[PDB]
Amino acid sequence: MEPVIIGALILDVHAKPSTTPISGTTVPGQVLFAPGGVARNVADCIFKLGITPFMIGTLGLDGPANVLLKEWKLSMKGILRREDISTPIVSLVYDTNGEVAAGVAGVDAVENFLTPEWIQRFEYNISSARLLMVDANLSSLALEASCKLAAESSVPVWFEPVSVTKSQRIASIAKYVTIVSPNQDELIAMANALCAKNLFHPFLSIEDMFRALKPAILVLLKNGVKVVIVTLGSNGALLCSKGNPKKALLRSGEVFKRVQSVCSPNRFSESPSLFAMHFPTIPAKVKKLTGAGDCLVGGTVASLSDGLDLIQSLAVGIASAKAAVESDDNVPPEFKLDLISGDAELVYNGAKMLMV
Amino acid sequence: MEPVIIGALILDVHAKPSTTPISGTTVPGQVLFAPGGVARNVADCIFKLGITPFMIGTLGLDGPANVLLKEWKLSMKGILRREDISTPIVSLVYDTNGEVAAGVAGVDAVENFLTPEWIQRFEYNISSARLLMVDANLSSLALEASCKLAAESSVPVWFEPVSVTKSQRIASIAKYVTIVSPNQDELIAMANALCAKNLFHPFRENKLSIEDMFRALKPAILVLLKNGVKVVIVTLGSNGALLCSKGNPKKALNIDRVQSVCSPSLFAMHFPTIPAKVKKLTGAGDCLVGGTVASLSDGLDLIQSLAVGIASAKAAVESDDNVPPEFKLDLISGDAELVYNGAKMLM
Ligand SMILES: Nc1ncnc2c1ncn2[C@@H]1O[C@H](COP(=O)(O)OP(=O)(O)O)[C@@H](O)[C@H]1O
Ligand SMILES: Nc1ncnc2c1ncn2[C@@H]1O[C@H](COP(=O)(O)OP(=O)(O)O)[C@@H](O)[C@H]1O
Ligand SMILES: O=c1[nH]cc([C@@H]2O[C@H](CO)[C@@H](O)[C@H]2O)c(=O)[nH]1
Ligand SMILES: O=c1[nH]cc([C@@H]2O[C@H](CO)[C@@H](O)[C@H]2O)c(=O)[nH]1
Ligand code: NA
Ligand code: NA
Repeated sequence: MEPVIIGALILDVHAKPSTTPISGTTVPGQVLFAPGGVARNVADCIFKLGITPFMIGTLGLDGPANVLLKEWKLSMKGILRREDISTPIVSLVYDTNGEVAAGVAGVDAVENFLTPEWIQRFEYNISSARLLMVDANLSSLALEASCKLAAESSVPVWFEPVSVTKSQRIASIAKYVTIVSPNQDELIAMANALCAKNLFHPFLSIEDMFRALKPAILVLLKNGVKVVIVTLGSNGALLCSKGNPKKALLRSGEVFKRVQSVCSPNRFSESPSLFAMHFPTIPAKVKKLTGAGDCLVGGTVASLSDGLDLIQSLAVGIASAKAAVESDDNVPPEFKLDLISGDAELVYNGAKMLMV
Repeated sequence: MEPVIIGALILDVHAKPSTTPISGTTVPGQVLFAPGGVARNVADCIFKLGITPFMIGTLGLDGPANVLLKEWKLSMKGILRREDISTPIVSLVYDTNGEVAAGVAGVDAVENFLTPEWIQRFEYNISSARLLMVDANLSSLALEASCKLAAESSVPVWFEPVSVTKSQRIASIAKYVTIVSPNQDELIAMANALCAKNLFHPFRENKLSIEDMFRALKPAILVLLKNGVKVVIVTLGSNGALLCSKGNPKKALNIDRVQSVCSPSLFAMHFPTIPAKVKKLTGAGDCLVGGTVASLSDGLDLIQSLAVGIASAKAAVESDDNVPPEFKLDLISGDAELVYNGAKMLM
């Protein structure tokens, strides 16, 4: 009853310039390949926490595909591969402080070839899934078909917004989506999509940052999303939900055990239209920020798959995202459950109710 | 006794966004890979014209190498590959109107790993080569090591200046070098590099008659020749190329179709190019070199060879890649005749 992950496998090109990138010209720097794609990163993170996901995606029969699959240890039954498909490539240029200065995504293969017809071959996997995660590299039609199959079996759906542009694909499926995980910029675009208007604009205290984002969050909840997680980079994450967050969504494995013992379900005092809490992250030595949000998703889905409640699960997601930033890859080579559970407790014990 | 090409194999990444790139996020667009590296491009043109070159270079045992080598169908014997080497990549992000908005080049592996020590492994190939082509991605020590092995066997050396910056590496090897192929800016940098003072100023504004551009550049050209360079080919983009030499330019290689159609002490000649609908300009110069080296390799004189080089570069600009998928030798010999019959003596 594995979680099912649907979306892009992408070959990332990461260009870290040694000096400030200058318009019109090339500067020296470090340029590397890394396995990427939001759905792939999530699946990867889940796997490394000891849960086996089922990946549905598409790849070429080309060089970049060979790179992505070199260390692939998951099933490939769900991956559509054909000679006429061009493996997706993302090109990132960072600034000197590790933020994306410019990024271009060539993900045509996912929009054109990762179709409802392809996804429906795996109707069984989806209906029996503990949870379905779809990323926004999917076409609207692929998203709709996916979410409906999930709903028909009341399988909870996680929508990953991917980027400011693609996040607006929440629009055609919001009533089917259980959880979304945007950053501040994607949240705004998603709210504008669901209002069918450019009402909200992009951009300090945690409290003011929440008050700032609250209307946007409400637009998402009013349109049927049950849980909104807003990731705030080095400031952690907001958890907002329709009603009690624990009550918004085989026997447990080891991830459950350690975390269940130290992140007690009886930690928080005591339903409400808007529930909001802030989760801190942990001091980290940053090597590469890219993909941390994806590991937050994977860590959260892993914990949920293993039976943890949502609040305990997000604490693990944040621990996982910390491990990810402290690595030079999108997803760490490995996870130390020692540090993961320890950090999760740190995050969990530091969490604060917002509307008090 | 194949020509030996030593230099960079680089993976070019071209990212063309559908909307204005926004910081903090990715926008949809097209991202393309293309085989690059000046010396690799040169070998590529040589091979596609039917001459088999020998490549000496360096790559990682990594992902970009895997992609880069997907269509490589030459020997790998001369290529140093190690797990600790990061394959060179140049990554460009364009704006919506097709000009470069941001670029990063990580091509240090060539200088750090393509060492004299590696190059000396192929002393046999270099000494028996009909021609040695080195690009300026090589470290100075690597350039010196390469050029000395050639000179000692009187193998002619072609130096590709690569860029305004790297063109300055000519300074310690100029006496070993037979031919250089700078564009207008690289020529200026090379002359300032060899000169006692930075006398020459770069081009800034209105374009000049070709005979007036030669007089402008002639002192710089003289600096190179006086420092031991035998032949200076200055490429002039849409205006073709200048060929200047010590003594008569009708020089062949000491070795033993176009010849069918192109009938055979400071000399200067202008070679016109051919009207072309440009698709991507980048790397055309590398095919001028490869086309010329191919022709020289097949026994043509320099004047016939440069005409082919210009034909080859015209085909290059009319393609989306650095080097065309193939060469239609029908069309090349045809363009070559045009260029050759169009060549003009200045001095
Ligand atoms: N500098 C950091 N130190 C510690 N944790 C971080 C840092 N940056 C990001 N994280 C963790 O990664 C998560 C995702 O970060 P964010 O940048 O908001 O998402 P995205 O990767 O989608 O842009 C954050 O919620 C936080 O939990
Ligand atoms: N518009 C064009 N049409 C035909 N040939 C061209 C055109 N532009 C450039 N070339 C060929 O490319 C060669 C090198 O171009 P140039 O811009 O001078 O060097 P680089 O490519 O090194 O910058 C020229 O000598 C010319 O033969
Ligand atoms: O349009 C897209 N942009 C960026 C990504 C992925 O985001 C990853 C980091 O979160 C990154 O690996 C990139 O491939 C994508 O899948 N689609
Ligand atoms: O430092 C360098 N930058 C770019 C190139 C190559 O020049 C090619 C075009 O002439 C292009 O393929 C690029 O890779 C190089 O060889 N050294
Ligand atoms: Na990282
Ligand atoms: Na071209």
